[PDB]
Amino acid sequence: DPPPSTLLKDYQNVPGIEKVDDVVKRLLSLEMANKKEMLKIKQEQFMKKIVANPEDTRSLEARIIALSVKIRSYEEHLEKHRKDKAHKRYLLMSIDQRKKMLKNLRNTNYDVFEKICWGLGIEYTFPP
Amino acid sequence: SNEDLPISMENPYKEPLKKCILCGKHVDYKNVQLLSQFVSPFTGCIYGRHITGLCGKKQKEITKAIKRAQIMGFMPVTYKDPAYLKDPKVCNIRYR
Amino acid sequence: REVLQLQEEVKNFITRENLEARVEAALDSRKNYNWAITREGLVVRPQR
Amino acid sequence: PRYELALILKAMQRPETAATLKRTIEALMDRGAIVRDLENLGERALPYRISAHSQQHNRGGYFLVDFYAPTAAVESMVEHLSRDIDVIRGNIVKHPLTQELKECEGIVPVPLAEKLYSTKKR
Amino acid sequence: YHEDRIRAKFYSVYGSGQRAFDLFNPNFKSTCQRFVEKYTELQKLGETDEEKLFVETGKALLAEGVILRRVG
Amino acid sequence: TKFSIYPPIPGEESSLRWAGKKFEEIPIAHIKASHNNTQIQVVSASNEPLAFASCGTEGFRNAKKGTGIAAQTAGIAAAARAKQKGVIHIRVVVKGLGPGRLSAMHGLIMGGLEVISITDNTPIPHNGCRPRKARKL
Amino acid sequence: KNVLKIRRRKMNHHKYRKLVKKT
Amino acid sequence: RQFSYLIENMARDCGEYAHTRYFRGGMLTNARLLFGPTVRLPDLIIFLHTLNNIFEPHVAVRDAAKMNIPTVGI
Amino acid sequence: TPSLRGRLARFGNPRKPVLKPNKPLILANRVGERRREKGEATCITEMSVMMACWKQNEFRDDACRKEIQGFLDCAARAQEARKMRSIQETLGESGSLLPNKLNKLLQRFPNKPYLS
Amino acid sequence: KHLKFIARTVMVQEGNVESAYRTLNRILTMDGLIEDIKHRRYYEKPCRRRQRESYERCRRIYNMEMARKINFLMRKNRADPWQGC
RNA sequence: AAACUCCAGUUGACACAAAAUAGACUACGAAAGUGGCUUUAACAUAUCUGAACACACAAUAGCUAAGACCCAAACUGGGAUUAGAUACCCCACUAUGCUUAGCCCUAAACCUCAACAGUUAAAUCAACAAAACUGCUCGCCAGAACACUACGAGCCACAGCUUAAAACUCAAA
RNA sequence: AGAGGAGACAAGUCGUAACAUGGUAAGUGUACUGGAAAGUGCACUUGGACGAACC
Ligand code: FES
Ligand SMILES: [Mg+2]
Ligand SMILES: [Mg+2]
Ligand SMILES: [Mg+2]
Ligand SMILES: [Mg+2]
Ligand SMILES: [Mg+2]
Ligand SMILES: [Mg+2]
Ligand SMILES: [Mg+2]
Ligand SMILES: [Mg+2]
Ligand SMILES: [Mg+2]
Ligand SMILES: [Mg+2]
Ligand SMILES: [Mg+2]
Ligand SMILES: [Mg+2]
Ligand SMILES: [Mg+2]
Ligand SMILES: [Mg+2]
Ligand SMILES: [Mg+2]
Repeated sequence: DPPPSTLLKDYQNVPGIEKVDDVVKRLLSLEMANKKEMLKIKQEQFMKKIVANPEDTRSLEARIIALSVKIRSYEEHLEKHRKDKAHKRYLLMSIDQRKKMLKNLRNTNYDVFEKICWGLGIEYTFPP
Repeated sequence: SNEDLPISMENPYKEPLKKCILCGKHVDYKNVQLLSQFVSPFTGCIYGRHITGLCGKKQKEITKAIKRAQIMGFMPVTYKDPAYLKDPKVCNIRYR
Repeated sequence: REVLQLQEEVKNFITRENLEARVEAALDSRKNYNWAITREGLVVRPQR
Repeated sequence: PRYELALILKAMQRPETAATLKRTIEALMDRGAIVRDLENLGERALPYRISAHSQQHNRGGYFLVDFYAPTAAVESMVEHLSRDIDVIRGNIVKHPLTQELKECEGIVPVPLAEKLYSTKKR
Repeated sequence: YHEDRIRAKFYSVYGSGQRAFDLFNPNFKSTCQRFVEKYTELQKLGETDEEKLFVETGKALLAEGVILRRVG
Repeated sequence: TKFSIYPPIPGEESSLRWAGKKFEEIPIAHIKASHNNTQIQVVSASNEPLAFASCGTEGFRNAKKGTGIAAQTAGIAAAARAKQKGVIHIRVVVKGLGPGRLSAMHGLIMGGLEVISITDNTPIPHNGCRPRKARKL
Repeated sequence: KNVLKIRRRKMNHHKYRKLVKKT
Repeated sequence: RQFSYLIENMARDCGEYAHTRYFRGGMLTNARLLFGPTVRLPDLIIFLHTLNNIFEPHVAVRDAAKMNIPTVGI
Repeated sequence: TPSLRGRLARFGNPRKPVLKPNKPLILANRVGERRREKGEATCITEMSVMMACWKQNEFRDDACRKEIQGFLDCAARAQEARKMRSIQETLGESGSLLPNKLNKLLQRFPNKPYLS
Repeated sequence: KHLKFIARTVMVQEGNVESAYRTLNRILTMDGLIEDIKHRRYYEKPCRRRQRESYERCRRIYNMEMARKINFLMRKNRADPWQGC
């Protein structure tokens, strides 16, 4: 997970944010924000790590990365709420959707597909 | 062509849409004086939108604020607070 | 602009230094969230 | 996130109320919260009798603590307020000023529904 | 019609003219119609600002002796 | 001044009086009007019982208890006992929608007690306990 | 509609359950 | 009924015929029975009000269409 | 008036139905009859006063004359008031209009749930 | 736990107990308390409650529309202006 | 009538139960379902259809094990009614409804109206119902009854659930 | 081969469960119970009604 001191995605690109009070840095940190801000930071990190164009969100790679972040959040949620059938269904359906997206990406762009699999740690397995 | 023919345009005589009395104003559970305006003086029942006249959004906001105030110790449940009996009557209901 | 406003606000926050002074000031002061509404949509403040 | 703790304290003299408020704000800070303001709503008769810690309260002092706390501190603060004896009733909400009010153009009238039944003669 | 916006603004500002519509006379010119005619005349004179044109129309009608009592 | 249907509030200065007594001091007549019975208990403002009368205590039995006539007789008896104990004005608090909900009140008026206020205290749960199953008739 | 088919199925199921209980 | 009298007067003045009362069933499709075997039906029917008093088309419109009588109508 | 949009189960309505009427929500061209109010036993209080006085006076009419007269007057008033209530129902002043005249008015302007 | 002699209380005016009780009953009826008590005497199963609510909502819609039509047409109850034609 | 009179009425203390009014709102969810309050996490898919060969859910009822138990309540017992009353009516109480951990996997699970895209043009249209349709795809249906049955198979289910026939019979349903 | 089931044959017997608000609305799932149709509990359905201005 990103360190709690990490600033929010919106506030990390404002000038002079390093000259503000430590209290202000705490307020704009992931510590003082919900888990979805952490998910957005994770998504941004993964995009910068993997995709050729970090600013492109409609690409299949961006969709795969966002779905992977959602899947990780669902798994973390289910680890605590093991009797949440709705989120269990969301996790399974998201897994299937990511498998479909990976199949499409592998058929279209193989090198980028390998980069996705390596960066996100996805072991693409052919269905039986 | 012909100058006197009609022209397509928006309705200029269209009156502005009627606004609920609470439109644009923040409803807060601590504002027991405002919430008491929408409860029955005798039974504490929350009045329906046909009585209050509020829109759906403001009716839901008033309802949730009243429930929050009642459960958090700001507002009585079974009756309207007597301190607010003489507040402006904004509910379309008469008992007498 | 929001960051600047937050930096301005932080000065007035309650810390472990001015805790007792702020507590005494709060006890001395009163805050009223009560205001009624009229059929014409006008806010009526309490007579305080 | 930004939370507002609405606090109803037992009606006490000024030193006891000050000590209780200081204890509560110190607990909030210890759990990680940044307290921004403490607003006194005054002492008033409760809308209804409250039985807290084997004591029936008819009057209470109302305070608000606006603060910014991590999501994990809310549960701990709720437990702490439950354990406290000087607190008649404490509830932490999400700060109402956080939720911005979307502009409303006005009440859009609802026309009478049409074509619900076939126009065949009956 | 183009004049409909002028008529709506006139009704919103000065209200309905105390002069009564006589829908039996085909050549009846209501106070609103006189306002519209003066406004069109002034607009043809090169003026383009809507608020300034409305103000000049009101002032010209007042100077001619027309009673124009604003609703507020 | 103008008459107000709202009762005076304790802790507020009110000029209204009844035999020199404030609204907080007037005795209370509790009328439980069940579907088959009507019980009337007069108590002091300090919660001291003074009189009690039910349709059963008036010699009415079985279905005859749950009638307006029996409730009126019970009201007359309770009012007579309360007037013997020195009660003149009463605050009426009625709970239940039985046949004797109103007639019992009339009995009190026939007994010689003046009703200054009427209150409904019918127990209406906010979806608490579950009542018995519906009858098939 | 009437419930004649439902009644036939109801009687069949009731008799089957009773047969199962008996044996 | 606001113009029954005017229309009847106009029909009498122009020499033609008028019907401004309750149109009985069959005045056109059953004329040979109501009037006689030698009755002469109108060769043109003019509706100054095509709607009856319950805001439905006048039955005479359909009946004259059946009897092949051209109908002028406002 | 409550909204009907999206209430009934119809094609194109995605949500489950809100209302399940057993009759079509179409205005009829007639109103319900002037429903009578079920009569209640009257003069019960005066009867009770008279009977209690009888019990106290051993059913001696001479002592109870006043209460007996009151009960009789109440009974006569109740009978005359029932007759006057029948007369008023024939008059129809209490209601905005009698059901017959209202049915005539609705006949003049019938509902049109069909095309023509 | 609430204060007493505030909720559902009506002051009697000059001993007019009849009118005070009528006002109290009207208040309870308008607030719906009387119907709530009557329905809470015996348990109403959720399917039955939903059916009753649907029926009452349809009845309210129909009654309001019929009242609107009656009020709209009541002006036409005046005398016949074209009598004899 | 039986039953309770350690009962009833007021006042005070008082919950692992259920969530008036709002709601004349029509929202969330894939469906089942979800209408007390607060907080946390959270409501898949930047074409659509698609699994009965799988995976995950699935009201109420029910089983298993440990708890709670106000109230309700199958069964049972008593009272009444009745020709009888193994019911309707009244009273008492249990399984059960609740919590936790597993099962069971069924509903008039129906809005008996499949998903997606589109039309109101006409040749609109058996009847009723909730107007008639078009393109595409999947699932299902082929006289009634036998039959939510038998056998086979699968299942934590063992008086069960899913899939599911045939023979004899009729000219209907 | 003792038996069970279905259908036909159609009797007699015991009730009247369904069709009208069928006299306790009917039905689905499920559990228990009963000479028998069936009864009751729990949830669901309208393939019931609630009379359709106010009263
Ligand atoms: S009228 Fe503006 S929000 Fe309701
Ligand atoms: Mg069979
Ligand atoms: Mg699909
Ligand atoms: Mg299940
Ligand atoms: Mg139990
Ligand atoms: Mg019990
Ligand atoms: Mg029983
Ligand atoms: Mg619970
Ligand atoms: Mg369902
Ligand atoms: Mg089955
Ligand atoms: Mg089977
Ligand atoms: Mg087998
Ligand atoms: Mg029968
Ligand atoms: Mg029956
Ligand atoms: Mg049943
Ligand atoms: Mg039984």
